[PDB]
Amino acid sequence: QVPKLNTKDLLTLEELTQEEIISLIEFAIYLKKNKQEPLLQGKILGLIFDKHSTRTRVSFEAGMVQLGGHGMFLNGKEMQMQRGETVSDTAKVLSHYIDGIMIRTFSHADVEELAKESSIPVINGLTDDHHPCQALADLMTIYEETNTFKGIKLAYVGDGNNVCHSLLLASAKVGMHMTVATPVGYRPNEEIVKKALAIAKETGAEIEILHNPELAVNEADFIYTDVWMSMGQEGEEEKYTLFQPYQINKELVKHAKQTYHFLHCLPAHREEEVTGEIIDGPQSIVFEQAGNRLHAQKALLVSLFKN
Amino acid sequence: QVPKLNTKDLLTLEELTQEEIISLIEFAIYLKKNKQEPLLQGKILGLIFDKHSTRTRVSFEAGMVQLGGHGMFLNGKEMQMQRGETVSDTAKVLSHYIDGIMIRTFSHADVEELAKESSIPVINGLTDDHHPCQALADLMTIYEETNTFKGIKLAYVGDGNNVCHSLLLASAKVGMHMTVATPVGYRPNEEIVKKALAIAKETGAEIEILHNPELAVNEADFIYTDVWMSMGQEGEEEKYTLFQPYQINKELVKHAKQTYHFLHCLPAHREEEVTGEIIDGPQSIVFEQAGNRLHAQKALLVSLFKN
Amino acid sequence: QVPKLNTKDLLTLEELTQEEIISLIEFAIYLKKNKQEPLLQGKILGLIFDKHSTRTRVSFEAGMVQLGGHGMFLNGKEMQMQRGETVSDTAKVLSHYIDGIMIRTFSHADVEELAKESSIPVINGLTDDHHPCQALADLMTIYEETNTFKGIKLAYVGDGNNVCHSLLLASAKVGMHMTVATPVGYRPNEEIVKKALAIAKETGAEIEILHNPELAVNEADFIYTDVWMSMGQEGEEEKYTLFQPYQINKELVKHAKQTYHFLHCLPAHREEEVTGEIIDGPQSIVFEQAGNRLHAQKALLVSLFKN
Ligand SMILES: CCC[C@H](N)C(=O)O
Ligand SMILES: CCC[C@H](N)C(=O)O
Ligand SMILES: CCC[C@H](N)C(=O)O
Ligand SMILES: [Cl-]
Ligand SMILES: [Cl-]
Ligand SMILES: [Cl-]
Ligand SMILES: [Cl-]
Ligand SMILES: [Cl-]
Repeated sequence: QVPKLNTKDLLTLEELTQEEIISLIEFAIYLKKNKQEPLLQGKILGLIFDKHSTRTRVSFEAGMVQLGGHGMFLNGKEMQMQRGETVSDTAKVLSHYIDGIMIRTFSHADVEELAKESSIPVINGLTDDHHPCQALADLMTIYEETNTFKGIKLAYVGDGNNVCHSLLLASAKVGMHMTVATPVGYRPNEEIVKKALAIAKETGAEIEILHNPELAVNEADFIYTDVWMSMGQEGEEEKYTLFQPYQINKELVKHAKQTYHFLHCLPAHREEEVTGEIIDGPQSIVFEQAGNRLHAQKALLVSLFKN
Repeated sequence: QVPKLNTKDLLTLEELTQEEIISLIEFAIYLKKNKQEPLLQGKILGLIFDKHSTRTRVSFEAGMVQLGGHGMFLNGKEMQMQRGETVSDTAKVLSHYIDGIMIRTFSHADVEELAKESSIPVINGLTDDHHPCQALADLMTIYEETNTFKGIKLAYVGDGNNVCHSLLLASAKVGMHMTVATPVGYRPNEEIVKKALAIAKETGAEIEILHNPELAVNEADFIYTDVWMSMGQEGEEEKYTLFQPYQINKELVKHAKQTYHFLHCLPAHREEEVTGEIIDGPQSIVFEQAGNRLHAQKALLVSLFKN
Repeated sequence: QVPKLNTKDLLTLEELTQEEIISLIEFAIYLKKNKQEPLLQGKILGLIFDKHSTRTRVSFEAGMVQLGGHGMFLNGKEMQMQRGETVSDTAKVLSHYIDGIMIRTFSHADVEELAKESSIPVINGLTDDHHPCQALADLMTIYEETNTFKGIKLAYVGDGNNVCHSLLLASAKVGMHMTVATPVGYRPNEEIVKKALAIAKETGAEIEILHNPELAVNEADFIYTDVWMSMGQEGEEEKYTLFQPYQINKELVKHAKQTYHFLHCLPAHREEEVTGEIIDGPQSIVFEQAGNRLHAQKALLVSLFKN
C-alpha cells in the first residue's frame, strides 16, 4: 500500500505529518527488503543541480531507474535560467515535458517559487537552508536500529546549517529528543528553531540548542556532524579556529552512551569535523546511512507521483 | 500512419514539401491526443549541445523516452570536437553507436557537414542561422487555433535571426501570410528571404519584409517576437537601445486584430522584447507553444527513424 | 557461452589470461553479428569522466542500453571528489546505488583505489598510464582482418603513452609481434615494457622498443599512431621539434607491407601525427576500429557483470 500524502512537494518536512513520515519510513523499509517492481514505469524526474553532488545525484537517478522510470540530469549551467529565464517560466515549460523535478540550489526561495509555479511535484535535493531528503533517510537509519523514536536522543555537534535545520524539524516531527551544539556565531537559524520547538510541543520531543558539545552529547544514542564549510558559505579563516572544540573525536564521544552510533551526511573531511578513528570505527553507520538515501527517496517518489 | 518523408535529415525545412509539413502537424496532433506507444523502442538519439537550452534539451529527451527510446545528452564541452576533432570524424564514429543525432551549435555549415558525413539522421536543434523544429511546433500551435493556414497573417517583430528565418520558410511552405519588421541594419538574411519568396510563389503566401513595426502587425492574427541578443551574439550591447521601438507592448498590439495571439519561442526577457503585461496576459499562448515542441518533434522523430 | 573471467575489474589487461582475451574477442564478434538481447537488463553502469571523450563516452552508454541496461554519465567536475571527498568514500556509497563503474581520469592510482574499495566492477576508460579497452578493441579489429595473431607484426610509431602501453600488454598477451618507435625522451614506461617482455616470454611475442621509425615499420602488417600531446600532458615546446621525424606519411608507410592497414585510436590531428593521405586513404581502418569499441566493450561488460 503506497502512503498517501497531503502535499504535492517536499521542500522542508514541515509539509508532512508525523503519521506520514512514519508511513514513508515503513514503505522505504519494505522497498529495501523486497524485489524491485516498476511502480514508476515511464515517469521522468528532472534533476536540476546548481551545486556539487555524489549521493543525491546518483541515488535519485538510480531510484527512478529501479522503479522503471528515468532521471534526467540538468546541470544548471546549461539551462536558460543562466541567461536570465525566470524560475516561473522554467516551471511552466518543464511541466509540459516531464513528471517531477528534484532541485538542488542555493536560494530556498527559488525552490519555493519553482514548486508554486509547477503543476508537477518538486523535491528539494538541498538548499542553503534545508536538506529534507537527507533527514528522512537519517530517520529511517535511526529507526532500523531502534524500532522507535520514543526515548531516543540525537545530538548534532557542528555548524548550524541546512542539515542541522532538517534534523531539527525531523526530530520534532517524530517526537525524538535532539540537542544541538554549535560555536558562538554559528547557531541554527532562529526561525527554524522556533518552528521545531512549536512542533515539539505537540509530539513530546525535547529540542535544546546549546554551545557546550560535551553537555549536548551526554547520554546520546546518536552523534551527528557535518562539514564546517558548506557549499553555500563564504570562507572565514577564523571559523576553523572556533570550530576546533566541536570536532567529533574519542574524547567527545565518551560522554555519550557506550552503545551510541555515529552519523554524518557526507561528504566528510577526516581530521576536521570528525577523526578517522570515529568515522571508520565500530560505532559508525555512515555508509548504511548513505545507502538509505536510495530507499527513503524511492518511497517519497512513489508517494508523490501517485497524487 | 506515419508520414513518409523524402529526406534523411532536418536542417532547415527546405527539405520538406508542403504536404509533408501538413502531414507532420496532423501526426503531432494525433500523438498529442493518444496513448503513448513505443514506436522507437531501443533507438538512441544523441543530443549534442554547444549552447544553453531548456526546452530543446528536455523536450527531445522526453520525446524519445515517451516513444520507448533514449536520449543521450552530449555537452559539446566534453566532446573531442572541443579539442579539434573534425565534424566528419565525429559523424563517422557516432554512426557506429547510435541511431540519430540532434545538434545545437553556432555554425550552420557544421550541421550540414555532420548530416553529409553521418549515415544516421541528423536534426538541427538550432544554429546561428536556422531553428526549424521551433517553427514546425509554431505551425502546429497556429493550426490548433485556426484550423487552416489560408488567410492567416503572422507578424514577426524583432531581430532578423534564426527564428525569423525558420518562420519565413515555414510560412512560405504552408501558404501563410507573414510580415517581418526589424530595425535598419538587422534584416533577415537576403538569401533566405529569396528562398522564402520563391517557395511563396507556389503556395500563395504573401511574405513582406519591412522596418515599421506598427505597419507589420496591422490586422495580424499572431504577433511573434524573440530576444534581441541571441546566443550567437553577446558582444553586441548597442542593440538594446536600437531595438526599443520593436518591443511588443500594449501600444503596438492594439494595431493587430482584437483576436490576435502572442507567440515567443522562449526564453523571454520581460521589459525588453516583450512586456510582462503582454506575455502574461490573456492573448499569450507561449506555454502551449512550448509544449508543442514535444509533440511536433515526436512526429518528426518517428518519421525520420521510419526511413 | 559468456566468457568466464577471473577478475572483478579491468584496469590494465594484465588481469586477463591469453585464453580470456581470445574468448572476449570471439564473443565480441558474435555480439557484432547477432541480434541484440537484453543480457544486462536493469543494470546501471556509472560513467565517471574527468577528461574529454567522444568514443568512450558514447560507446559505453550505447552498449549498456543495447543490452537492456543503463549508462549514467557523471562529470567529475560535479562529484564531491572535487571538494575533497575520498575515492574510498565514493566507492563505498556508489556500490549501494549502481552495478558497475567505468572511470576515465588522470591518476591511475585513483582507479586502482576505486577498484579496491568498490564491491562492484570497475573498468578503466583511460588513465594517464593505460587505455585497456582501446587495445582490446584493437585486437578485435586486427583479428577480423587476419583471423590469427601468429606471425602478425604491429608497429606503433609515436609517443610512449597510455595507448602504447596498452598495445604492448595486448600484443604480448596474444603472442603478436610488436615494435615501437618513439623519439628520444619519450619511450614507453620501462616498468610496463618489462611486464610486456615477461608476458611475451610465455606467449612467443617479439616486443622491440626502438628509436628509428623506418626500422620499426619494416614489413609491418599494421601501423598505429596517436596524438603527440595527450590529455594528461603539458609537454615542452621542444617536444614538437623531436617528433618531426615520426609522422605517419607516404614516405614512412612504403617500408611496411603493401597490404598493411593503418590504425589510430582517435581523435586524430591530420597533418600532424598522420597525413590526411594516410588516415583517409585506402589502407586506413580507423572507423571500423572505432566501431569495435562498442562490441568489444559489450563483451567485457557482459562477462564482468556475470562474474
Ligand atoms: C550534503 C552537503 C551538506 C553540507 N551542509 C553542504 O551544504 O555543503
Ligand atoms: C531559442 C533561442 C532563440 C534565440 N534567437 C537564440 O538563438 O538565442
Ligand atoms: C583516447 C586519447 C588517447 C591519447 N593518448 C590521450 O590520452 O589523450
Ligand atoms: Cl550553505
Ligand atoms: Cl556503515
Ligand atoms: Cl499558454
Ligand atoms: Cl596523458
Ligand atoms: Cl574504416
